[PDB]
Amino acid sequence: GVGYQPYRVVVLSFELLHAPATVCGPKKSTNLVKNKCVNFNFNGLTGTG
Amino acid sequence: TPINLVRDLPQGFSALEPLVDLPIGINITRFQTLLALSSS
Ligand SMILES: *[C@@H]1O[C@H](CO)[C@@H](O)[C@H](O)[C@H]1NC(C)=O
Repeated sequence: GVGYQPYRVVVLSFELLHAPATVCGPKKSTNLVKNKCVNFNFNGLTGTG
Repeated sequence: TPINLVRDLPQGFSALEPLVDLPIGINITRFQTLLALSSS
């Protein structure tokens, strides 16, 4: 019955201050436009032009 | 950088491009090289 069946448990334990950050969530991307004043963001290089 | 003289370091200018980039994070104070190469 419920509460007695086997259960698969996985712990997502993470630590900090051991190495430079190297695990990051997915980063989305949008389409590329030209000849229009837009706000761009190339690898964190933000700017308008 | 190809050269023309097998003798000591030559005279010329050539910049080095980046090759490898790693986030190791580790603690370094000493480095050693590796060589792949009886006594008579
Ligand atoms: C070695 O770099 C480490 C961190 O990994 C730091 O704790 C330590 O200060 C460095 N070693 C010494 C003897 O200072």
